[PDB]
Amino acid sequence: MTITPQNLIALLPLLIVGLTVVVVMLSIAWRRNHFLNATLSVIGLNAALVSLWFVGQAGAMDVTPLMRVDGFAMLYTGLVLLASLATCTFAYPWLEGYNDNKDEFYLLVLIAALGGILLANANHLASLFLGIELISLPLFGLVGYAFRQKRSLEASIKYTILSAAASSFLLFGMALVYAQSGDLSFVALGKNLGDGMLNEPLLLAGFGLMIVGLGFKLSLVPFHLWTPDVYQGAPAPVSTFLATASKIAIFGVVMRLFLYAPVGDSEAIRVVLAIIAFASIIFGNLMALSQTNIKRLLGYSSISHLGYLLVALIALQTGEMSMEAVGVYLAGYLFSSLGAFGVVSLMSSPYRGPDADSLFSYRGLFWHRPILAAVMTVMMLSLAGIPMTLGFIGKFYVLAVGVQAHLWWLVGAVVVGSAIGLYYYLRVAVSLYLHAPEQPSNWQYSAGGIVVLISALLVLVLGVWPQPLISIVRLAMPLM
Amino acid sequence: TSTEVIAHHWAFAIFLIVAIGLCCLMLVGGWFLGGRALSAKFYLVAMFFVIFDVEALYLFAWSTSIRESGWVGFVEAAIFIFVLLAGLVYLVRIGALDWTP
Amino acid sequence: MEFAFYICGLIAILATLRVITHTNPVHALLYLIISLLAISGVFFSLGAYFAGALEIIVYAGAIMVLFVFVVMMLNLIEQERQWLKPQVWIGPAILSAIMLVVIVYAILGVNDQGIDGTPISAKAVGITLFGPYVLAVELASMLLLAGLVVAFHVGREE
Amino acid sequence: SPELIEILLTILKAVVILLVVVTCGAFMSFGERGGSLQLVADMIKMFFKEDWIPKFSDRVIFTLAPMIAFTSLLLAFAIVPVSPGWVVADLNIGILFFLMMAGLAVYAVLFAGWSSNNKYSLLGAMRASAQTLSYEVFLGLSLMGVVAQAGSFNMTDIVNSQAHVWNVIPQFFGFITFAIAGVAVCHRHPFDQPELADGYHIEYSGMKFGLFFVGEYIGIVTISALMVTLFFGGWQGPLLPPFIWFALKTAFFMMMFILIRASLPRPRYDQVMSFGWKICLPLTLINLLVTAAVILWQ
Amino acid sequence: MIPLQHGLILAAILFVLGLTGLVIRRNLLFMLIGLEIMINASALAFVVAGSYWGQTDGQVMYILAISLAAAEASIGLALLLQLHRRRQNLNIDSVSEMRG
Ligand SMILES: CCCCCCCCCCCCCCCCCC(=O)OC[C@H](COP(=O)(O)OCCN)OC(=O)CCCCCCCCCCCCCCCCC
Ligand SMILES: CCCCCCCCCCCCCCCCCC(=O)OC[C@H](COP(=O)(O)OCCN)OC(=O)CCCCCCCCCCCCCCCCC
Ligand SMILES: CCCCCCCCCCCCCCCCCC(=O)OC[C@H](COP(=O)(O)OCCN)OC(=O)CCCCCCCCCCCCCCCCC
Ligand SMILES: CCCCCCCCCCCCCCCCCCCC
Ligand SMILES: CCCCCCCCCCCCCCCCCCCC
Ligand SMILES: CCCCCCCCCCCCCCCCCCCC
Repeated sequence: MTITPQNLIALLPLLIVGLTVVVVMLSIAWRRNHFLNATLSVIGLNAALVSLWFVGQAGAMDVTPLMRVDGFAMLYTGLVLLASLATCTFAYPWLEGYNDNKDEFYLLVLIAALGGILLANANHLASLFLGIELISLPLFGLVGYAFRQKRSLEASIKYTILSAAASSFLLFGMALVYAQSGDLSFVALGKNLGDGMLNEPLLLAGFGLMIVGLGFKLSLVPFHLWTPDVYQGAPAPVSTFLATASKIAIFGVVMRLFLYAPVGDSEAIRVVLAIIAFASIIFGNLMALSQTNIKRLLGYSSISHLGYLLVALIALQTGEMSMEAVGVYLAGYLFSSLGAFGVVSLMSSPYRGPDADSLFSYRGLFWHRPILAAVMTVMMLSLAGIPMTLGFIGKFYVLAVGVQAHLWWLVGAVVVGSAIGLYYYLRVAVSLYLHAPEQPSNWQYSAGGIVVLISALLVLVLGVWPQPLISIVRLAMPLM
Repeated sequence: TSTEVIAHHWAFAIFLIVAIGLCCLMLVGGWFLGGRALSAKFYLVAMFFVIFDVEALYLFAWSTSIRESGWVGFVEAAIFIFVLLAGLVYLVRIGALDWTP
Repeated sequence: MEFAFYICGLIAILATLRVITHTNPVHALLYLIISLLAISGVFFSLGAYFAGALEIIVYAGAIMVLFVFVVMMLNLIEQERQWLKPQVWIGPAILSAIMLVVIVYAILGVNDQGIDGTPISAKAVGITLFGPYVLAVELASMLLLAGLVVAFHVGREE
Repeated sequence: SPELIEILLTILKAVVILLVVVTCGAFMSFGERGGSLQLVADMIKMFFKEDWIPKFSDRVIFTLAPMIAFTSLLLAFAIVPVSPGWVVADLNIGILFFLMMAGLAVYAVLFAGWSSNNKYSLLGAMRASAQTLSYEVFLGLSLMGVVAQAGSFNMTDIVNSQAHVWNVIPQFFGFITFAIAGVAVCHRHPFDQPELADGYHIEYSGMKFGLFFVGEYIGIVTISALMVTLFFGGWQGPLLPPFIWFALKTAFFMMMFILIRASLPRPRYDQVMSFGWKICLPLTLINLLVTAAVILWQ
Repeated sequence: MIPLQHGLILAAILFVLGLTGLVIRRNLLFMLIGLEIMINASALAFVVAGSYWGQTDGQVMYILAISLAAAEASIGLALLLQLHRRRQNLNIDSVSEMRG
């Protein structure tokens, strides 16, 4: 179908982020002002949130053969925009320490937020492919923004090569699916198969290649080995943006793809995803056991948490509360990873140069910064799934969805990986309250501080009192 | 398949093979007969050429169907070309397209 | 149309096989350009005239020019020829062969009424591109802008 | 059978066009230089001269570069309609095929500079390649003005669309940009030598050097003929036969290329890139936008 | 007259050739070359699928694929230039210190 004016009234966050990109780019062309360009970026993202409120006043409609906007799309757009705003806030002291061009970071962050919005509203293979490329290539720039740093250059090369390979896999799978189906819409992926012929091998192999690409993008085992190196080498605000925004947007569009594809309830893909979720949970938790680096540990943690998300995804068609469970888990994971990588960001800010080490050394953090130690402990307990935190609420949701769909192997995997997670997360927290042997003053560093405190307060409040977030996620139903 | 289209296919193929054979025979007769006895700005320029060439391909695809796209397509190409010009302006002011500093 | 398709496919396969095993970078890029020309011929055999014109104009005429430029300014592992001895490519070759045989098992067994070869002109592709594909076009310009920004940020000399 | 003599007549027309183009390129090498046999004299002088490939060079790349410099624009001629019933290939893509050949033409300069085992020739080749990319980047859009007015990529359709008003008047900016881009893509004056940087035609001698020269003048023939076809109505004329009108317009543009070489001075390298990008690319984008607005209004 | 199966198999052959060329080479330049081979094979498969159904969507996906290929080639060659100018060595196994 074509474009109506009301379709333009169902498109505002995309236009706002694009116009922010153009305005920030022209402002860079005017002059190289870090403060003004960063402020223009954050006002553009805040205006995109307000535009989300305005389109929430509007209804749900199919804006293109490509795009579909409903409350599902607004929820994922809001998560992506909050992740981007936190990334800019953490990036300002980091880029203050960076003795080179700084506003290109904000341009790429905004472009990646645009790709995340596209993935949040994608209802088509072309839009999914374009959104994946639009969050990937700015991350090529951002992961190696400090390319003179040897670790950041290593992470940039690794992520660029491996994501180009995964994009090739995903594109080849999309081509095979289009060869079978004859239509790139999500709802037609298996429409021309009937009488139990849903298990056609070309459709399954195309979906397998797409699964390879997406599971690379979601750090799923065995496409997971890039995660600790890329997480450790990348700049800490870039690690925050990757871990939150990229995984949330790609898992949202994966949720939509498995929701409206008629091939989504094939047993073969369900079994393969169950094996991947089992391996992801167990392998990430086991590999994070003996980690002294917080960024690599959080990479393995991201692997395990995406395994839990996959467990919630498998119970889509059998159950009913699966997408609500995914929304609640995504909110809790977003706030938890935001706070965690935010503390990693502010203790690594300002940027000390390509030659100086960016080692964290969280041991004894309480005796020189108590409040960040408290927020790090709160997010460590949240990612563990302790009941006083919203990470437990997500764990409870995915456990309920696995019990309802009788996914007992995945439930046992959740319990065992949770115990291993308890070991390494509690080791990190008690190390924060240990004694360190031996070893700012602006307001943007204070802005990052209040961002991580706000995330802690939200995760604690919605741990004790989860009903507002549950009722927020429940009303975000899509066009079935 | 009309007679004219296969005649033109044959003529185009003969044009190809006669041109390539004439060049190869020219060099063969040249060799056989006779008596024996960097800065990074280059990469940036080529890269800009590649990116703006892909944008040019999009404009190529628009240009051949103007009467079948209407004013909506003109608007679509208008934001397209505005973003292209914004990128070109960005490259000009940051010194990317400045061979001599 | 089948004749040109099969010779161009064979030329593309052979040229790619010379690409992945050659030692000289300029020679490998020349074989890659040959494979791209063959792939464009395949596109012209199918009736995707715009795709073949773009395969010559954009892939061989821009991207491979960029690769060639980088190789010339490098003025370039080569001596030992690690990838030639079977003890190095013993694993990856059979791994790719297994992946290929699974993929072509999936290919064999689908509905195949054949390709008519009727030319889908660039005008119809433009109508589709600037009809039901507005956001693909705008966000593809957006993506190319992102790639331009990244490649200038990384690749400048200073 | 009428079909066999028809296809043989079409093949003969194509071969006649190809021979006329090659002889026109060589004869205008002489014309840029009564002495009708002078061209034959240098032709057999370079033919019978010994050939020298550098010993520590790459043989295949060195031999391949003049072949590209010849055959690229020689094949690009094949879309040009000379008169009604005298086209070689009436392609659906047309000007896209010209853009394909112009894209492949840069490999001649790059390959010659690399294969010539000389850092100065290599640097000169990179400079010339950067220049021709900087003008190839807007060559296609400078022709897209005419394509947008005609609504098709075909050349006969463009000439038939020029039946009342030649496109030199509405597409005068497209005229100017395609003229500059055609001159710059052919590596001739004032874009002839952009060069620690020497020429990339050094170490080339004999028949390879002759290939480079005749390929440049064949490119001049092709660019002038496509110039006439796109912007000056092709073969359309009131009194003389269409072949005659096409010939006079093509000769008109070819001696004007010679006059531009003989008159205009050489701008600087950075000046050439700055002019190319900063002026001609936004000018061409604006020209296509204004063209689209004009045709959609009418 | 041309089977869709044969074009899909040709694209698969080129894809796995690009993949093994990506794996077996220590030089980063040949890794980027193999990546270009794989993405060109995927674009070819999309063209074959679009031409089989008589749809324009295959060439549109081809255009998106080559836009991606152009941008990735640009970024990868920038990273290769950075690696060569900071290490004077294109060996990808030397860029391996982050581990554990
Ligand atoms: C009676 C049978 C039926 C009922 C079963 C009930 C199951 C749940 C209740 C029992 C749980 C038993 C757990 C046993 C291990 C407890 C943790 C422990 O001892 O940790 C200490 C040890 C670290 O020691 P340290 O020497 O400091 O480490 C080296 C570095 N310095 O830590 C380590 O070395 C690493 C610890 C990793 C995390 C703990 C191990 C988790 C394994 C899965 C637990 C889930 C249950 C699996 C089945 C159990 C048997 C039935
Ligand atoms: C001869 C034996 C082999 C010798 C060595 C290899 C030489 C090159 C071989 C490949 C190129 C030529 C292939 C043969 C083409 C002959 C003409 C032909 O078959 O045309 C058919 C068709 C005509 O169009 P259509 O209207 O669809 O007609 C179908 C029925 N009416 O045509 C089409 O639909 C499209 C025609 C093909 C596309 C244009 C040409 C592409 C050229 C690619 C060159 C690749 C690089 C070659 C490198 C050589 C050295 C390794
Ligand atoms: C050094 C040598 C390198 C390799 C050189 C080439 C090798 C092969 C040589 C033999 C080719 C024989 C001719 C092939 C068929 C020609 C006719 C043809 O392609 O017809 C198909 C199609 C017709 O379409 P149309 O007429 O517009 O629409 C009506 C449809 N019946 O028309 C089309 O699809 C037209 C578009 C395709 C035309 C391709 C022409 C050749 C292109 C490659 C040039 C290479 C230059 C040298 C290398 C450059 C540097 C690497
Ligand atoms: C539900 C959250 C539970 C954990 C909260 C962690 C933060 C609480 C506020 C800070 C408390 C710090 C106490 C430090 C005591 C150190 C004693 C050392 C000598 C024995
Ligand atoms: C390395 C860590 C391994 C952890 C394994 C955890 C296993 C937990 C227990 C799973 C039990 C599953 C029982 C399934 C029964 C299904 C019966 C179906 C009847 C129709
Ligand atoms: C027949 C007269 C028509 C007059 C109005 C023409 C325009 C109406 C429709 C405008 C559609 C604009 C779409 C803009 C999309 C921008 C997408 C940007 C993504 C970042």
